[PDB]
Amino acid sequence: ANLKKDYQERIVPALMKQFGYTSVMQVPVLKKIVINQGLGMATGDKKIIDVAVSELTAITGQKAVPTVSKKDISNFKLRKKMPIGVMVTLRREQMYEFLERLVRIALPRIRGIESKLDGRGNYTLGINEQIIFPEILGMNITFVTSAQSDEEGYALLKEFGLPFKN
RNA sequence: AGUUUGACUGGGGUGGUCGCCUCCAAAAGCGUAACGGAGGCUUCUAAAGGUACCCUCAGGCCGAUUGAACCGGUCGCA
Ligand SMILES: [Mg+2]
Ligand SMILES: [Mg+2]
Ligand SMILES: [Mg+2]
Ligand SMILES: [Mg+2]
Repeated sequence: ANLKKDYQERIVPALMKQFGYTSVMQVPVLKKIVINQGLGMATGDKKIIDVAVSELTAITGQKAVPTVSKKDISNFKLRKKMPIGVMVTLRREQMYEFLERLVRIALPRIRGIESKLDGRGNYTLGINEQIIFPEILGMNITFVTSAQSDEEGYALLKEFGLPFKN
């Protein structure tokens, strides 16, 4: 509930002013922050799948699950049964507290960030180091917004404090 | 010493075949031949059985660390 007040009390009263909606339901609202990482190396050494679960739980605070394969590709020794991914889907306040742990301490501990979305307004971040966080083989981060285009998504994105670029 | 030592077959022998399943030949009911054209079987599951409740693939595109694998979105009667 750190950026929650900053969004409803403060950030919302400015988005309607600029884009000029006739209501308050047209303004973008990120609804979840999905985190994921690929463990193709575990196809031959699967002891590093449990360790990923333990690490992917200390960061967000909520338990994660393995992701099972879905294809039959020999070039990755892949048959449709192996656990090769770990995902966590933060939502509501759980992503709100997590977001503040990242904009202030994660980007600061980097050794800023690209500006390119999928086109529907969902910025996704792949950081190649897991020790960028406090609790800690990178991991994907995706903020699924309620926006329509990149224009609406960007305004929600920069208001939070994402370092972005230019 | 008494006997046995298959049949089909564009002559016989050599080769191939011999029971069962699916398609075409088959002429819009059923059936229907060729040493006509194609493939399979001689199993499997203690759940891959029963029921209640629930769910939806393949592929392409855009985004994204190691990346046709993982995640987000969306076009998708399959
Ligand atoms: Mg006699
Ligand atoms: Mg004869
Ligand atoms: Mg008929
Ligand atoms: Mg007839």
